[PDB]
Amino acid sequence: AKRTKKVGLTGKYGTRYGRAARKQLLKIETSQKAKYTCPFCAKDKVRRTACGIWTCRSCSKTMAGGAYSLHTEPANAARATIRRLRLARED
Amino acid sequence: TKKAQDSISLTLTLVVKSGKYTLGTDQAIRNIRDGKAQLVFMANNCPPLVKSQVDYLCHLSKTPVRVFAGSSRELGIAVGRQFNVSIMTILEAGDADLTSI
Amino acid sequence: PNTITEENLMKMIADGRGKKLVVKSCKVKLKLRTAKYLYTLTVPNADDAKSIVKGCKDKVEVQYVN
Amino acid sequence: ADCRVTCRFHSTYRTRSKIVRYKRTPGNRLTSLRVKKLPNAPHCAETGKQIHGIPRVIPQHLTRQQRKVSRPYGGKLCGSALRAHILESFLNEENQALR
Amino acid sequence: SQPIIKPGLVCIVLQGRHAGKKAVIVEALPHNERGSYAIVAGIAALPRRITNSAVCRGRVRSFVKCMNVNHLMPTSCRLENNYKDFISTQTVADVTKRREIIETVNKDFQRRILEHRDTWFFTKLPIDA
Amino acid sequence: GRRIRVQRKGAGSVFRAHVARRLGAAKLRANDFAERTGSVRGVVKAILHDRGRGAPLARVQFPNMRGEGRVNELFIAPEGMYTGQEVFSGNKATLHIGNILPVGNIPEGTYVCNVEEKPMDRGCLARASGTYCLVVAHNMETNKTRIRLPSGQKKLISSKARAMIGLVAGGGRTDKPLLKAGNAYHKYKAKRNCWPVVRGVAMNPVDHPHGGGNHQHIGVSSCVPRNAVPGQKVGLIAARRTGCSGGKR
RNA sequence: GAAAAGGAGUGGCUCUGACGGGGUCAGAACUGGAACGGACGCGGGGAUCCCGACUGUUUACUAGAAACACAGCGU
RNA sequence: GGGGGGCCCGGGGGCGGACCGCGCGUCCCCGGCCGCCCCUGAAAAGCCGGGGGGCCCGCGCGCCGUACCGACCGC
RNA sequence: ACCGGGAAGGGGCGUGCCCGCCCGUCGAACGGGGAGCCGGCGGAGACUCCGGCAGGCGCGGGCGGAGACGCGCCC
Ligand SMILES: [K+]
Ligand SMILES: [K+]
Ligand SMILES: [K+]
Ligand SMILES: [K+]
Ligand SMILES: [K+]
Ligand SMILES: [K+]
Ligand SMILES: [K+]
Ligand SMILES: [K+]
Ligand SMILES: [K+]
Ligand SMILES: [K+]
Ligand SMILES: [K+]
Ligand SMILES: [K+]
Ligand SMILES: [K+]
Ligand SMILES: [K+]
Ligand SMILES: [K+]
Ligand SMILES: [K+]
Ligand SMILES: [K+]
Ligand SMILES: [K+]
Ligand SMILES: [K+]
Ligand SMILES: [K+]
Ligand SMILES: [K+]
Ligand SMILES: [Mg+2]
Ligand SMILES: [Mg+2]
Ligand SMILES: [Mg+2]
Ligand SMILES: [Mg+2]
Ligand SMILES: [Mg+2]
Ligand SMILES: [Mg+2]
Ligand SMILES: [Mg+2]
Ligand SMILES: [Mg+2]
Ligand SMILES: [Mg+2]
Ligand SMILES: [Mg+2]
Repeated sequence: AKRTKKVGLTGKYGTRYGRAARKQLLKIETSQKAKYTCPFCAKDKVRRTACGIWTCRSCSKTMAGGAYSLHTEPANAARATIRRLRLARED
Repeated sequence: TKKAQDSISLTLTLVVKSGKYTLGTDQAIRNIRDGKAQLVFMANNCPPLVKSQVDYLCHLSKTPVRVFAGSSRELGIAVGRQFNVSIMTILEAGDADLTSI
Repeated sequence: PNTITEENLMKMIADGRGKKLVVKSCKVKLKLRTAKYLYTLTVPNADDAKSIVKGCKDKVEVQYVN
Repeated sequence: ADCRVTCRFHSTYRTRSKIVRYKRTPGNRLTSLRVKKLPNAPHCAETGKQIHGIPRVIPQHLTRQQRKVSRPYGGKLCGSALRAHILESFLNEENQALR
Repeated sequence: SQPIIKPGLVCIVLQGRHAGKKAVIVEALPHNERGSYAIVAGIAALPRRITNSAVCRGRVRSFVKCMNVNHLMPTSCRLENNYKDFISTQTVADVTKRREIIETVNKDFQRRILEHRDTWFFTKLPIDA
Repeated sequence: GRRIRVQRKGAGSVFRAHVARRLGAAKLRANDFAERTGSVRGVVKAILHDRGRGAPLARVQFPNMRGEGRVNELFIAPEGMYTGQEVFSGNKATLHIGNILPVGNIPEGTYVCNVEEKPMDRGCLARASGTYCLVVAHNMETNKTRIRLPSGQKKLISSKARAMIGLVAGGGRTDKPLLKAGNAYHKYKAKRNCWPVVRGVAMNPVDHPHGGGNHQHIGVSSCVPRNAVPGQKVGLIAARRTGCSGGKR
């Protein structure tokens, strides 16, 4: 049976710190506890180990990523633009 | 393209209903060295040392080897499993033609 | 300290590696004092007879019972 | 009865190398006996896993035969790491030359 | 298309005391319980450097074993021989033969090297720079 | 008065950085003969957390070019780098995340990080987590390259200054609120003795130019000029304007 | 908010049931100045107004606060 | 998975050194996991392995501390 | 007196060759560290004495396995 109605994982904070902060943490903290997909394993076993550092619990590969998620949207676009610039260098 | 893949899909299903095959790298090596493999099919994230070995073993046996255009999860989906499949080896085409390749 | 099989016991004696032997009555305990370890063998009194006759004359024997 | 004991070491500050256990002596007495730290055994240079066959004893106290494994890279690589080095070496020679 | 584990093929050893050393397939045993095996002869030590300034230096050491084929990596390279003429089961718990069998493979590998034959077989594979 | 807080920090002792258990200084690979005429190959060994730093670091092993053995480097990690990866350094390296190339060989539009402002200095720009520089244009006749710094300023550098392709990993770090005084205590315990902060108006006049008064208040304008002397240069230094307003573009 | 506020039961003895040798939990008869957390240990409660959001810090030896700090916000 | 094996495991047993059972807990150390961090939790002597190349019996172990005490600081 | 790398900075041996970039036998009686247990004796000492049983560091008189794995040195 569902135990809370809105606060979710921020129920650990009680009545403290105000509504705007707890709203931000629910989104941030859900993201950093998530399981992501090994770009190599192809299995859903990547977990954060420190800010910026992500390890597959199956591959055992270690990767550099975002602070609170595996891939950031700026880095996705950068990788996409860099790839097109290389292929254009090919005659 | 679009006509091309709907044949690759059609053949990949034909083998798994009528015709032998195996899923996995260790079953694929033991068959290629014995000359039972009519085809070998790999995923595009197949580990790089393992892929090098499969191609070398293939050229010695003259076993054709292609590359499926999706992750090891797509290959699992394509032949109808819930688990990732790095290598698929077809032993008898049965009702598939295999010309699609 | 360690225990020993009977055949190894005479060879240590046969090479003058023992310093003193003690016979203990309780099954009889034979204790041999080498440079490194004390060795102990347990035999019935029937068996210890022959072993002691084989006893190296250069190897001091003592007895003990109470 | 009263089974309390006094400290065995030079000082009583209970650091990680000053841990004892308790034991009853043949004169009916409760004695203290130091509990040594147990060193790890060697780990693989490529994977960081324990190397098989070596006991967790400092190698000064193990005979030469006890400190080794009987394979190329015996105590350096974990067996799987050797097989992967062998394949990489052989196959790159097959691709840097003759196509 | 075609089987490749045939007598005369050269393999690289992958596990055991002789990992990373070359060998030949004397015989391709049938398949039953326990899997798939082959009688294999190979070099254990190669001779050392010999300056002009030597019988004790330049000898060869051979091994003849039954090996699992999942522990072998074959090659293109090839090596003709006659070693099947005296290697069937005299190498199978027949210890008395098995010692002397190794002795007559030292001689051939010794003979081959002086003629400068099969250079790719008698050269060492470099590992792990 | 007495010496104020900003005057005491220059002397060292309790205000020196907390460098114990740090991995070392992070730099590009030194430019040498082989890199100038070609390219050198390294392999990513680990991805490591450094004390006091937001972005992670990478340990990369290169072969010794003047002897036998290996050489170990410490790089700031671009996002997407992974253990066991092969990187390249030199004039002939290709365009992949992680590679080190002269900025003159990099096409316009590319994201780069850890950029040298003069050749061979081993990298000093866009090093913090999430940052990058852009390559704007090449001027071939003068051998200069134009880049855009993370502040939005523009700058001209040599075309033989080197860069690493990609952007710095750890991005988004500042978007999580510190909730508690305790989370701020743990952050600055790894850097410097700079926290907590006592306000100047909360002090007595002997301690600060803002101190004293029967109400807490500054008393004069808090815009001080550029040529004010040490001990006097508090508040807002040489401000072009003040206040909160929009309309900036 | 909340132990909100408020209620009821609680000993001794003779027994019964449940859990896979072990304590606990549940129930009943009988009995005692109309007693039972029998010593010991152990919140009084509620309706409001002012100040500071909160945990934290301080005038060692007359000031513990509404003062300082703080996350957040801005220049 | 199932069948058969290898290695580690500060521990237990039997023989040496030399009375018999059964239980609930408590403390201490160890194990495999799981959780947490804008915090990621010393260094070196010393000792050992790998790759490549070149090639049983005797004797001894120096220097310094070691009694006692809350007998200490507050005249 | 205070401050400091930019200095032709030392070793192995056996002549004679060869190798070499540049401090500290300062700083912990809780961190690291080769190896100790039982019994007994005295007015006052004991992991130190005596008896017994050990441990550490020194000095002198190429094979087996299918495999995981099992069974002198110098740079
Ligand atoms: K002053
Ligand atoms: K002053
Ligand atoms: K001043
Ligand atoms: K001051
Ligand atoms: K100072
Ligand atoms: K402070
Ligand atoms: K403040
Ligand atoms: K003031
Ligand atoms: K009752
Ligand atoms: K206050
Ligand atoms: K509290
Ligand atoms: K006061
Ligand atoms: K006060
Ligand atoms: K108070
Ligand atoms: K105050
Ligand atoms: K090695
Ligand atoms: K003493
Ligand atoms: K001076
Ligand atoms: K020190
Ligand atoms: K200390
Ligand atoms: K010490
Ligand atoms: Mg004041
Ligand atoms: Mg003033
Ligand atoms: Mg308050
Ligand atoms: Mg308070
Ligand atoms: Mg006071
Ligand atoms: Mg007071
Ligand atoms: Mg004393
Ligand atoms: Mg010292
Ligand atoms: Mg110590
Ligand atoms: Mg005393």
